[PDB]
Amino acid sequence: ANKVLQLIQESGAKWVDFRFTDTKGKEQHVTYPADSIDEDTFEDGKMFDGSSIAGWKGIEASDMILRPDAETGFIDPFFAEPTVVVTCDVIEPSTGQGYERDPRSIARRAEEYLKSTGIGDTAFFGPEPEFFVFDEVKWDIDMSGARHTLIAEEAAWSTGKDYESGNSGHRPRVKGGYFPVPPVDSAQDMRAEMCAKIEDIMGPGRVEVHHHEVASCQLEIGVSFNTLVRKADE
Amino acid sequence: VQQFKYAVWNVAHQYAKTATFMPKPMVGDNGSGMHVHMSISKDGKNLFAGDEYAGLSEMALYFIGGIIKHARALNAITNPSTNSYKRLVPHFEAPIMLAYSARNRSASIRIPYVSNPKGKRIEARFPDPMMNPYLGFAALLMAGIDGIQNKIHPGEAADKNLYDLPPEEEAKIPTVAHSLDMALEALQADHEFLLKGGVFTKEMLDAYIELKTEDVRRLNTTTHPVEFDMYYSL
Ligand SMILES: [Mg+2]
Ligand SMILES: [Mg+2]
Repeated sequence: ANKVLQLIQESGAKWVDFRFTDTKGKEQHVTYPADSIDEDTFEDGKMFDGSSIAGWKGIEASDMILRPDAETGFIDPFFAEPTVVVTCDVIEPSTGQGYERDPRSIARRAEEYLKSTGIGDTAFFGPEPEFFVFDEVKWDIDMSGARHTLIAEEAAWSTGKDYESGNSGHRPRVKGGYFPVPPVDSAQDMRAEMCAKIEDIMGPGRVEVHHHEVASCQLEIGVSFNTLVRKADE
Repeated sequence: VQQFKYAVWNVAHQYAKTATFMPKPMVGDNGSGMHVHMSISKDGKNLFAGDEYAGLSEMALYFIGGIIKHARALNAITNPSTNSYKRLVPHFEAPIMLAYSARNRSASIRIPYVSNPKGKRIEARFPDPMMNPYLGFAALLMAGIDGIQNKIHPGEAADKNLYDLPPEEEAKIPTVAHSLDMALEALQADHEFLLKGGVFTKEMLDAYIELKTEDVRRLNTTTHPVEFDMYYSL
């Protein structure tokens, strides 16, 4: 792959992380040495068992490593390791939606089923996913019962709790974390690092805005809109 | 009253527990209130019995009027605690509106279902147990008879609805005192009915007011935890 294979060369990476997405929408990864990865591999692919989407079939589907883009040096891990978030899942014959259905291929299908309809050449999606960051989170479910607890310094209810560094008293009140200044915000540098990592991954620009969402411990980072099968990967 | 309080205090104490006749000790749950039932008899005949309104004599209508007129002042002596105004809050189970009905809540004055007109009485729901029985009962009578003497009309009875939309009304509906502060200011202005009969000397009333003001001082001087919540990080 012009992108991937060249990136491998430039990075001097020894490891290539094939990443795909399960039906439930959870990214999965398997790691190969660079030696096995050739241009032909993008065509031929690397084969593997099916244990999430499928079963009983004893399915030996192939991970057709997709090539353009999603060729990102693994920002977090130690050894130089690019990722190929682009790994469409293909059946052995009928190069198609593997297992029950590979989401990425379903999306590729829809990509075609827009030009084919002659309605449009491309479709653009710009998601605004919100997340919470906690210090720590605990839960268990037994016959004894079901229990779950949220733990965070920034949590609205953490006033009155004891801390090592002491309690600042500067924390968002309930619903009232809409953009107050850093004493209480207690994120910022973290969001910044998140943004920096994003740029490492997808590319320069791409990151629009970072702010604190309303709920205590709730943060939003904005990423640029893109086409499907691109934005989806992003 | 005093004997009742004593009993409950001590019985509880014997059960290793503690009793309090405070209003609103717990926020977010019901306050403790002292509804006061009142009747007048003359040569052993209930003067409150009649056929004016829901079995009420004109006498009793005037009793009502006087109390409604002098209510804000009456809020000291009855509701004589800063805590009292935690109870007297725009919500449900709240005798905050200065009105009368037999079948309406949010009526500060209510006419009990008495069956036999022999025991016909009137109930004032705004007082809390903090009221001095002696001083409190007395003040209610004095205000009541001011009504009678001046033939004070209690106005129309609102039986319809507690608190609804403002047709420039309901907003206009009179409310009891918001603070001991206000109640004491009210009693400064309107103490005349008490002084009649020389029942209440001006020595004691002006004393009482000052002594109660120390309670107000305490509250107003002492920062409340809640202020931390709102103001600490501004
Ligand atoms: Mg938002
Ligand atoms: Mg009652």
